Amino acid sequence: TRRILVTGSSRGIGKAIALQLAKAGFDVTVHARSRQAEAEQVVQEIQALGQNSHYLMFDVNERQTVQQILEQDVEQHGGFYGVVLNAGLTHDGAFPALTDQDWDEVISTSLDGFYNVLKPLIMPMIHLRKGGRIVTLSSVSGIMGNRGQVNYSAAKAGLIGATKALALELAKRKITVNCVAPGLIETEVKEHALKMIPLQRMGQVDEVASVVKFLCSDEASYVTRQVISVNGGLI
Amino acid sequence: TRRILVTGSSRGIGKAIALQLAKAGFDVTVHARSRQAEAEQVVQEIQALGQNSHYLMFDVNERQTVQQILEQDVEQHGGFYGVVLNAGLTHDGAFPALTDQDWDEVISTSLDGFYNVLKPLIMPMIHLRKGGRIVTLSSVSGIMGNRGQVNYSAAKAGLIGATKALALELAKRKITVNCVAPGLIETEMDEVKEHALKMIPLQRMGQVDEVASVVKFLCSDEASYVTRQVISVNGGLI
Amino acid sequence: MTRRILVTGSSRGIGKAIALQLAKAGFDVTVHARSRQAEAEQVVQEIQALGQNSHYLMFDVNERQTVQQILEQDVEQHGGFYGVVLNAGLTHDGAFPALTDQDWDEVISTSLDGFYNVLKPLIMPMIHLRKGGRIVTLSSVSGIMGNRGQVNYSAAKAGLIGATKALALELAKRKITVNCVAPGLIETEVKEHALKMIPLQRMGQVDEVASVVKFLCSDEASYVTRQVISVNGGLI
Amino acid sequence: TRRILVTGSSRGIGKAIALQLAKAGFDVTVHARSRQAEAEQVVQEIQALGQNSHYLMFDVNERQTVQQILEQDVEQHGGFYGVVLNAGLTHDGAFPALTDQDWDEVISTSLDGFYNVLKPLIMPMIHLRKGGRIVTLSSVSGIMGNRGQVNYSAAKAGLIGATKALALELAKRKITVNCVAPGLIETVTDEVKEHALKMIPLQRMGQVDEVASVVKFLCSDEASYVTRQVISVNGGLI
Ligand SMILES: NC(=O)C1=CN([C@@H]2O[C@H](COP(=O)(O)OP(=O)(O)OC[C@H]3O[C@@H](n4cnc5c(N)ncnc54)[C@H](OP(=O)(O)O)[C@@H]3O)[C@@H](O)[C@H]2O)C=CC1
Ligand SMILES: NC(=O)C1=CN([C@@H]2O[C@H](COP(=O)(O)OP(=O)(O)OC[C@H]3O[C@@H](n4cnc5c(N)ncnc54)[C@H](OP(=O)(O)O)[C@@H]3O)[C@@H](O)[C@H]2O)C=CC1
Repeated sequence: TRRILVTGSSRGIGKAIALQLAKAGFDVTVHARSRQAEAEQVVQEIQALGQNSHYLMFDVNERQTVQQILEQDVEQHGGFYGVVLNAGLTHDGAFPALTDQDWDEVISTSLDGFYNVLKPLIMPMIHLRKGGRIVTLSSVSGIMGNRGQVNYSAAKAGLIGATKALALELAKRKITVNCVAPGLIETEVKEHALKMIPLQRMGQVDEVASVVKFLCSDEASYVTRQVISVNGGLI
Repeated sequence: TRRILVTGSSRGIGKAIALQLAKAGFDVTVHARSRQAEAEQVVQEIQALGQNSHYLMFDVNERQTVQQILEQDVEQHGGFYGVVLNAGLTHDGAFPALTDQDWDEVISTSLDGFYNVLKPLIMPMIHLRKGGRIVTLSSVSGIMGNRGQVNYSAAKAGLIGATKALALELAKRKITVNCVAPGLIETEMDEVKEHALKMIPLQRMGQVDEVASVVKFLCSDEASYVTRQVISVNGGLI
Repeated sequence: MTRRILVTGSSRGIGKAIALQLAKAGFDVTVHARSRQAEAEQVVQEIQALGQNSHYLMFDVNERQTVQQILEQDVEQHGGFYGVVLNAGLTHDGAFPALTDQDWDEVISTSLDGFYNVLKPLIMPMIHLRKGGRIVTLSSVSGIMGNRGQVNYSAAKAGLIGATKALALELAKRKITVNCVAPGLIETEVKEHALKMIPLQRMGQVDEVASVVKFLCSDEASYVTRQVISVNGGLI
Repeated sequence: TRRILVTGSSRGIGKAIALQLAKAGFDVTVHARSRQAEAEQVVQEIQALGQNSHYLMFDVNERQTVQQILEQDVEQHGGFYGVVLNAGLTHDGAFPALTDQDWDEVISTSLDGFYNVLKPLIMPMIHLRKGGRIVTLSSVSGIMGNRGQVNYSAAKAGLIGATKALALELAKRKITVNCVAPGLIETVTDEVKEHALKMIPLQRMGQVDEVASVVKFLCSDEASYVTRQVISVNGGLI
């Protein structure tokens, strides 16, 4: 059974992605950085849906640790057919007010996390000889920029550049590589949503997960190199 | 049962869209300009799947005829929950070589067609009080341009602008409005297969169902937060 | 002989500012208007006082055969145009259900019929100069992103972008660059809405748009083609 | 006189930018990582053009060293009115074949370089109370991605997002912030020349001044309503 890894799937959008993929019939490996009990709960819910699941715990920034965990996981359970890079991080503030840690942790969590998670997994995916699916989670801010988020905008835009480049490299292997860029998602804010978003509301996590689930499906086999915005018309 | 009109659904991409929407559980109205026998065949295939279906024949450029046919159809069968504007036209040629007919017929079929079909249908859709779905079919050419296709590029680009603007107007009524922009799709048919191997990252033309599946997803209840978008289904071309 | 540029809709507004800047850059500039002949002649006088040759042409860009006859005769008398700026445009705003047939048709055709009707008689005279060339279309932020009450105008301005990009591909081998300038909200004749919605907190001035067109028409912009350049104060 | 810092301006695109800005009437501070003699030659050319100039030497990745050099320079010569961030590095290779150094050096040179150079300079620019100009140099690869360049594409795409976000924060100060994305620029074998002939609509690589002229326009007073933009100078590539 084809297996998909979803980073940051203990709660929020990542959890909703993991559950939709399980309902689609994929085996789903859960992941979290520190919330082991939440990850275990999602694992139980996936197993209740009739699919195999377990969790892995790592900070996507710990390069050598992520490699050891993923290589051991692929040896024990086979290569991943799909990977969803969902875990991200914000440290908001005006650009001259950002600290070094504000900047570095935000950039690396996205861009080093891309390298650290996917580099060990590309050849095991290719070796399944059945195509594959990679989906990254960016943001409206990675497309357009946002005040107080020069670091987050850079990180999520860089994720887009990496995703499009990787799509070109993996296309001949029938592996599609796409990005989903959510808008404002519910995880006086309702008044801002009423005023600024054409649909007049924040998105729900399943409205994002549905797009990821579609891209991971066999039906989406001619969609690659794309950034798909799920943002209620914001841009 | 929610009903969806698919223009140009007698064959090709539009037929695949129509069959996929029927399989998702929509009643589907088939449309063609002149190929009535193929339209009748698609209607029968949709009926055989367990959904209601009939066909409408019109040229989308005949503004007053289209209005009369659609108003009578809505009177008889209720408002459309969805409209997929798939019917299109090319007349390729270098810009100095294009004739008036080459230019006018390509621009109008996309832009007159958008107006002529949607204008009679907006209020019947809103009156359903359950949201709605509008999907237009553009092209990679409407995003980036293409040699020999200044007319088609303008026509398909103009469809993107109209789609995005209408998305803004209809969002408060829970009607999403999106565009699907295919790349090179195999609709039938050695040179064009080698051209696909070199130019397209996936190294092949797309199949009609690979376009129809994206349209089907956008028409589904699960795509309720996607609007104002151009979704490219092009094998990585751009 | 001096390179000559046609600016449609240059009797007033953005098109006038474009014509004056192109004259100051040393082009001969031909002024055009649909009906405001007195204003066209005043722009011609200013271009002449600026030191360049100028005259005006009057036509509705939708009158395909009349446009063809006027442009053919003008090129016969004065030579091919090195540049063409398609600036003249038209809005008929309103919610989509409120638009009349005329609201829709006049807006679509003024941009897309105008593109075809003005450029078809001029492309070969431009190519036959054998010195490259410049074509610039005026779109809008609405043609990129859409705007409420402007389904017709967004379609018209987005269609212009597609035409521009495709023609850039066809003409690149002749060293004719083809680009689009997409202004945001420009002051030509609300002020509080500008302060709230535009990062620069103000409307643009006509010369801020004209400066981009002038730059694209310059010899220095020889490697820029197929582009949509937004002049919008940060709006998108 | 308004002063502009151009990073990596001892040769190539950066040198062409520095010279064009001096001819436009700006004082221009040259920069290089190690090529000290080349930097001094550019300084002398700018002085001969009639503007004030000197050079600064640093690796944009050396965060605290850059901060100390720039703080001292602003102390001695005043805040910069403009900054042109020309800081990039490639380490090409198939993605699963990239080393840690291939990845990290490319990401950091662009994104650490943005932070390390611009953070010390934002407040001194604002304190001029005269507006300002920031231009970053990206690449067509940062817009569409490129095979063998997952690292460079991510680096150059991250620069675009940082630039757009910073444009939003500084717009109220009349500081415009824009990105220039060159295509293939002649900075050449027979193979490279032939690949330019076929991929690029203009059928040639760009020259350094064709890029510098766009930077120079953006830095001019006339470009005062252009901000948050990525302007591609690529011969029609995309
Ligand atoms: N095929 C491709 O590679 C690509 C296609 N597209 C777009 O996808 C859509 C479908 O592509 P394709 O499958 O080629 O279908 P076509 O674009 O070939 O149009 C075929 C359908 O449109 C109908 N049609 C054509 N002109 C009119 C008109 N004036 N009034 C009413 N109906 C009309 C035809 O009716 P009849 O059967 O009676 O002739 C037929 O049902 C089009 O919008 C096309 O531009 C975009 C990118 C690539
Ligand atoms: N002003 C703004 O805020 C913005 C404008 N734009 C675009 O910039 C361009 C100029 O804008 P603006 O300065 O407002 O001027 P307009 O767009 O109102 O066009 C005015 C000029 O176009 C001419 N014109 C109008 N219709 C026709 C026609 N059918 N045939 C021939 N000439 C015609 C007028 O001629 P006469 O003088 O005889 O009437 C006048 O010279 C347009 O393309 C517009 O869409 C885009 C974004 C914002």
